[PDB]
Amino acid sequence: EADCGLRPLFEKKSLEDKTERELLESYI
Amino acid sequence: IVEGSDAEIGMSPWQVMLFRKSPQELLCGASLISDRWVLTAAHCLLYPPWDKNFTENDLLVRIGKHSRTRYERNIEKISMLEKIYIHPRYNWRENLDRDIALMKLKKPVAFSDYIHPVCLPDRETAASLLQAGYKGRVTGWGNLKEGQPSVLQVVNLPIVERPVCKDSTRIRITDNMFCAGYKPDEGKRGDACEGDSGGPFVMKSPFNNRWYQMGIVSWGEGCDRDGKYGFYTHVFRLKKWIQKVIDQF
Amino acid sequence: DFEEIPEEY
Ligand code: NA
Ligand code: NA
Repeated sequence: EADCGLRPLFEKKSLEDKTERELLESYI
Repeated sequence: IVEGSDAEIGMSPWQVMLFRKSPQELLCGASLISDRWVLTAAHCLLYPPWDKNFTENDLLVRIGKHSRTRYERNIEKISMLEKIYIHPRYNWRENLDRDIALMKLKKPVAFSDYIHPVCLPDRETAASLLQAGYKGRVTGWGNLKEGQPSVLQVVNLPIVERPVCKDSTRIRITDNMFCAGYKPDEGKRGDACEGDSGGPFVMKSPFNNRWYQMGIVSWGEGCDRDGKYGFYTHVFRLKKWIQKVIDQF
Repeated sequence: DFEEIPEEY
């Protein structure tokens, strides 16, 4: 899907959810 | 989900609830991968040891949901199934190898703030992201312990090294599975539990900032036990089969 | 436990 994985209420608005940065920080 | 938290609104817009028509009840989790295709665990649909064998007309998929029990007027959408596709080499007899199924909806669902598909991994994203210590996210309306939640639950869990996964169980582990969760001395807790089966394990690619579904909640011995880990279907490893079905159907 | 779903489904 062209637009897959981009959430309307988060990525599409450049808003982060409260714990996604825990994931990014583990991608070392 | 055990030792998770309440999801934010729209945090998992690909989450699907598999719903038993009669008696009405949660059956399993699932995920939206396009406007007409839903991904789940084969064992949610077919598990002869427990006399489980559902056909299309037995079920509904509910998309866009947050509350577990409530009918979410003007938000959720409820879809009937056109056809179920179970992996031909799904091993229900032994270890649930290739625990994966697709469901084709009768009609496309309209996307909204609350309804949106997840991506499936390419080889390169899978290679980069499926590494020990890297965390994914599991979501579901299943048990809070080995009551039931008012709303969708979320937990972030690290992928575990294959020898740790194998040494945690007497079950034969395959290349079509991976395991995730904290080790006894990592401090933190968390796991999938009954009802969460078939839901997604997702990761946010740091290369393109899109969410990818890397796993399907498949099996675990108990829920959140020390020294045990949850097992997930490795979606990339079964992608040829998924593609073939979507291509041929 | 589950709320009533519209008869049409
Ligand atoms: Na073992
Ligand atoms: Na554990």
